[PDB]
Amino acid sequence: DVVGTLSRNGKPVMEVTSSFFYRGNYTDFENTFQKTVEPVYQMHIKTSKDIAVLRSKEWFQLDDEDFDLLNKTLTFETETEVTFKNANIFSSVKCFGPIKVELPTKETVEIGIVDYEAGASHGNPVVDFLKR
Amino acid sequence: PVMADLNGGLQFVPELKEFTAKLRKELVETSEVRKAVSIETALEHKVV
Amino acid sequence: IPRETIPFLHLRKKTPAGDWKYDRQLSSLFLDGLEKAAFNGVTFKDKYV
Amino acid sequence: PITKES
Repeated sequence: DVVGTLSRNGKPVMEVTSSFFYRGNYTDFENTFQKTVEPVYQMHIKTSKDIAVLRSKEWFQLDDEDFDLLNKTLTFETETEVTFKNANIFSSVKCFGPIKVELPTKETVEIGIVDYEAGASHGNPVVDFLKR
Repeated sequence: PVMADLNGGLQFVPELKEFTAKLRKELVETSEVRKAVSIETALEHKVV
Repeated sequence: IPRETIPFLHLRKKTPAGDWKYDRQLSSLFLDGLEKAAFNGVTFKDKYV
Repeated sequence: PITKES
């Protein structure tokens, strides 16, 4: 998967994307890496239990610890970079991006950051959590 | 007629309802959050 | 109202102990209501009973 | 301690 960016007057104009496939049998997982831009996940924080679960997760890192999450709508704008050990097991997993709160105006505003990092994993536990 | 208070000084704790109700809330809250955080750390382990 | 005296009509306040004892202040509120009522009358217009 | 009369 390749991504171009055409610029004029040192300003971005359009992105090209092209995907190529070398037909064959390949073992060189040490030269394999994959970056994906996840869909934006949304959560309505209703209960003080909901917020306890989020604080449980190392990767949930608010700018201000004491931020009142109750009855707020968080959005999670997340990219996940991965490297491969083999076909199944990832050699490393990174998942980061801003956590935003919805205001009365419907404007989303950064209040913190997702920051997950890991070695040998079988999966991305941040996306799994946000999906469910 | 005799009247026997066999009420273990419970008369003396004020707002006995609000207090009773707080004790139950805090127990249930503690239980619920632990059960949820338990289930989720289990699944995060399983995914990884 | 002579202090030391409980009026023949009064209001009561609930003590933390849980008994209903005479309350000089509330009783004043009520007895002044009665005095006002006796001289000027009370209206009950717009009251559904 | 709670069963005095304050």
